Amino acid sequence: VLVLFEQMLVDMNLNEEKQQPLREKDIVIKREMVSQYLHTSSSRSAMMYIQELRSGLRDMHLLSCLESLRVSLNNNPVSWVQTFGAEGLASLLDILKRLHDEKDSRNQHEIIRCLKAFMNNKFGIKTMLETEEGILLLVRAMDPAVPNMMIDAAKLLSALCILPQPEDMNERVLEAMTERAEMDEVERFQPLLDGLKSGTSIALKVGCLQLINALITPAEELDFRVHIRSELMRLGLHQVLQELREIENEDMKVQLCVFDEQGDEDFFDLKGRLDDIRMEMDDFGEVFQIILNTVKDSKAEPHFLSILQHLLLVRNDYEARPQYYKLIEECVSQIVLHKNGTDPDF
Amino acid sequence: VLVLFEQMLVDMNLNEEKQQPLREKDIVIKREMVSQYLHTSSSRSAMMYIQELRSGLRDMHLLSCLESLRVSLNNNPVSWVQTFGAEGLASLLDILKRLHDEKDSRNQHEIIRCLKAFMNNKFGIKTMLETEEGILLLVRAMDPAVPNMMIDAAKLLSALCILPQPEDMNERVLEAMTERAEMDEVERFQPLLDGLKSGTSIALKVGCLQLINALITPAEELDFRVHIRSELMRLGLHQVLQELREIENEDMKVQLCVFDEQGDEDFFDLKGRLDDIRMEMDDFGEVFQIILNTVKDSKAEPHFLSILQHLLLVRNDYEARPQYYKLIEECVSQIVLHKNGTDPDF
Amino acid sequence: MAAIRKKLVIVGDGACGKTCLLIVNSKDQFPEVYVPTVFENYIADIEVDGKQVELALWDTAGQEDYDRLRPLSYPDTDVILMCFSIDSPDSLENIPEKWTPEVKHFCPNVPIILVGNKKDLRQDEHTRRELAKMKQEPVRSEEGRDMANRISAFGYLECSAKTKEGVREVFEMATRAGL
Amino acid sequence: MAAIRKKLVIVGDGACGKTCLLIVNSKDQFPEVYVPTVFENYIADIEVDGKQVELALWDTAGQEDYDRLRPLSYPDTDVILMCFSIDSPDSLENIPEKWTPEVKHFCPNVPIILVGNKKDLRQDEHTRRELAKMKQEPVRSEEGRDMANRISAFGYLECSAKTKEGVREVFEMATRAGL
Ligand SMILES: Nc1nc2c(ncn2[C@@H]2O[C@H](COP(=O)(O)OP(=O)(O)NP(=O)(O)O)[C@@H](O)[C@H]2O)c(=O)[nH]1
Ligand SMILES: Nc1nc2c(ncn2[C@@H]2O[C@H](COP(=O)(O)OP(=O)(O)NP(=O)(O)O)[C@@H](O)[C@H]2O)c(=O)[nH]1
Ligand SMILES: [Mg+2]
Ligand SMILES: [Mg+2]
Ligand SMILES: [Mg+2]
Ligand SMILES: [Mg+2]
Repeated sequence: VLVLFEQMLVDMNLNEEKQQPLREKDIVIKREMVSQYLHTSSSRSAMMYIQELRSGLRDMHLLSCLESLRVSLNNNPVSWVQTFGAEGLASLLDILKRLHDEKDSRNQHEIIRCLKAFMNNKFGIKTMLETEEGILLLVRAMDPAVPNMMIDAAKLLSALCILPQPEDMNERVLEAMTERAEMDEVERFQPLLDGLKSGTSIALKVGCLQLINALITPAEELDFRVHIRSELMRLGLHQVLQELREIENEDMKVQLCVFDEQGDEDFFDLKGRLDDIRMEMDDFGEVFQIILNTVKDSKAEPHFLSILQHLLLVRNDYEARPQYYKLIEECVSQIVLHKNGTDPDF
Repeated sequence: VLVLFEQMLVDMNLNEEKQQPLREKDIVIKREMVSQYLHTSSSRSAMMYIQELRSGLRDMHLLSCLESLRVSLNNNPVSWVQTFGAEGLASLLDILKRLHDEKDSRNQHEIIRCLKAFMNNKFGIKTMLETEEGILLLVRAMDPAVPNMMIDAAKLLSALCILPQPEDMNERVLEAMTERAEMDEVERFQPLLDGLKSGTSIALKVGCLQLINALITPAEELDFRVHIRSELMRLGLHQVLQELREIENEDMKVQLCVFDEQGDEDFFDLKGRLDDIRMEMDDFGEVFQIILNTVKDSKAEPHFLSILQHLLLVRNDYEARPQYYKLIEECVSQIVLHKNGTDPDF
Repeated sequence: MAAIRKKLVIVGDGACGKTCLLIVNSKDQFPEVYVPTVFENYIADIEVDGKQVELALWDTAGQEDYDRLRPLSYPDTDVILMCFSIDSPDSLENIPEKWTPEVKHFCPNVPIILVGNKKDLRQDEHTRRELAKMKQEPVRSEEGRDMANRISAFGYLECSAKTKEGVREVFEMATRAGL
Repeated sequence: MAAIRKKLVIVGDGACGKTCLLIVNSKDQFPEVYVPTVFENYIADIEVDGKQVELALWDTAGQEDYDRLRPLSYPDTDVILMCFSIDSPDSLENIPEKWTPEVKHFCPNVPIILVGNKKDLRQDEHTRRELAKMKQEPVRSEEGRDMANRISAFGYLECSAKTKEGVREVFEMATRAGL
């Protein structure tokens, strides 16, 4: 009989710990539970939904159906979800698409709720990852004016970024954010800063900061990590952080600590790279060579030139250029080495 | 046909003005209205209630029945009320009695609501006035802790005090308040001051002040009027009035003006009585005679003596008694002639 | 045209806009004045899903002093409109105290539509300043739907006769209900 | 004794006191601990108007992670107890978002009793100070009854297992409902 019981326990999406207390019950109780499980296998099948979702309903009718599909994906045997499978998902995202071409959000929201339930589990996250528009469509779902759907989508994306199994997941996500941003005339961390703004629900703020951390933590490259921090920091992230630091909220407090400490470490490290460079390239002969090899015929070029050009605005004659560069250098150093360095106003 | 129409208009408890617009309609409309009226003459009859009220129900059952009896007394032809008549009332107050011997107030409250509906009209107020315990029972209904029932009872009593037809109505009412107060170990304007207390609903405060005014306005005798004002004023009414005078409430504002102005006039008048006495009794020969005729063998005596006794505490020898009486006199004058004069702390 | 005709009686506190609502549906002019109704009745026509359906509108006095008059109007109602002003919490509070016990007493099992009027006043500058003076604020939608559930109405719609917002929907629901 | 037996399943947010309520009715000792239920079921006996009537009590995990487990319990319920903590507005907010859609999906036309737990915390000094820190206050009765009307429950009773206030009445109503 204890065979079915394993089968059951697998079908209920429970980790090792969660399963503990079920393993301790008497076989007599385990025997009732296999027969409840065997019986209950309270609505339509997978294919009966998939059809409703194909007959193109609208309004209360769509919601009515999505609310019920939500409860099934959520409360049924993981096996049911697999029957719903690649198809269900593809038509779920089909609806989502066609919906944005109306830009009810109760409907978009419900789909997300479904998706959340679908990804709830190992089978789900796998099938979501193989989809063409899945990630992109979650990203489209971060709308500050529809806060709760932004929260749900945000978390779902945060879980993704932190996945080891498929490489560079954070980057998958970031690309989607990038894409949509080119797709409007808008800055890519715009929706995140917008949700940090004061007078948005604390819940919205938290999960905003959570995604920022989720994008940065798992990254192996220092460069990526100092880079995107500076992008946000440039766009005023420091200032938006200040009035949050006084909210007595256990979660908000945790993300600020992760964020701050990320900063210290990342940038303590960049400084230590400087110490290396200072040994390797101790004169212009080394410097000139790097430029010609590493900047010269790359897309980095025009931006690099433009910097050198700004650094040589002063007349050569000027009786105090030493004093002037000693200064420019402190600025430049701050810009590159302090973690809130790209700030418009330090 | 216009005969019935008069009959109808009488049966609906409408004054002359209210009736105006009904008189202006076409006979064709007047003809529909007589036939609606003739038809609708949506529950049990008078005698069917009177029985329910006699079979001694309790709890939700009593309320359920009282809520329905409330709507009938309220929304039916004045004629229906007359069928309910002296009896209905007597058994309504029967319930009320038996209820206080439990000291639900939802029940006591509903009865009051009924009574309000019953007195709503000329027939009602008449029959209520002939009842032994009616007034007394309304008075028992002014409980600060059950605020809304206090409001309803208060107004109902205020309407009474202002009735010309039967003489000295305010006094009828006041006697009832007196009675109950001897009946506890309590001061008779206690419940009124209690309802003026801060943090009771504005509605409660207003109708409290309203009853105070209703007791005093209609009184023909200056004496009564300065008397009961001073009783309240003694018990701190001035102080409780102060924080009310800042409430922006159209009704509360009106009662304060009536109250204040009552004071000025009453007491301007008492002063003018003084001017008379000062002419009539200009020496101790007049004074002594009044005392012996007017105080000596009356229940006023012991209190009067006690005052004279306090006025002659000073030794006769004292080198400054003139100066001392010039003073005592200003106090005594304030006590008797200023409208907030009985104040414990001026 | 043997059209379907249903009785709609409308009731509520004096001056919460029972009459303007009616008139805006029909003639289509908002009266600046305010003449208190004693007893009046209009005929409308309204769409519901392919149907032309006459609607017999019975308007009532909101004032207390007309309580013995109003049951003249209730006899065979098919659906009530029960109203309160959004600029008036007091007018709301009368929904369970007065207007419900009344309507259930005279029309049992007649569907009710709880209707918030003067929606336009919700975000009105003078209104708010005035409601403050009394330790109050305008009616919240949330408050209005909770009430309808409590009296177990057929539903809750809000509207402003002055701007005509939400009006057409008010009468559709009522047409829909009396069916 | 061919006694009448009805199924009562109880559900609600983790830690709003589903289990203490059950246990207080039966053995009559409040557990200081807090061990989260996965799946448990007791038998009670209760009075209703001259009758001794067995009551089959089905206790469920409140935690999210047990969502695929819970429908094991719903199959032939006669009456639900749906709970929230009075010291927890969030726990209330989950009544329409989560617990209602769930119960109506698996047990359609099964009567529901909306139940506010930990009544004793309403006027608790530490609780209020803590709920303030989050821009909130304990649940008002008023808020609880409005919710029950919204999910169209059989009713609303509040109680505190810790003090045993309002408890006997909780289970009477439920007995009464499954009939
Ligand atoms: N802002 C605003 N004012 C309105 C609206 N409808 C009516 N009013 C105003 O508020 C008052 C209500 O008028 P009315 O429609 O007669 O209300 P009523 O409830 O029928 N009156 P009665 O109780 O005496 O029958 C009038 O002064 C009117 O101009 C509305 O939608 N918005
Ligand atoms: N103040 C107060 N605390 C209570 C009350 N009932 C339970 N608690 C406390 O709050 C917690 C709730 O315990 P429990 O009854 O297990 O709740 P539960 O909802 O069954 N838990 P689960 O969701 O995991 O099944 C415990 O720490 C308990 O001691 C109550 O009536 N008042
Ligand atoms: Mg390190
Ligand atoms: Mg005079
Ligand atoms: Mg009108
Ligand atoms: Mg438990």
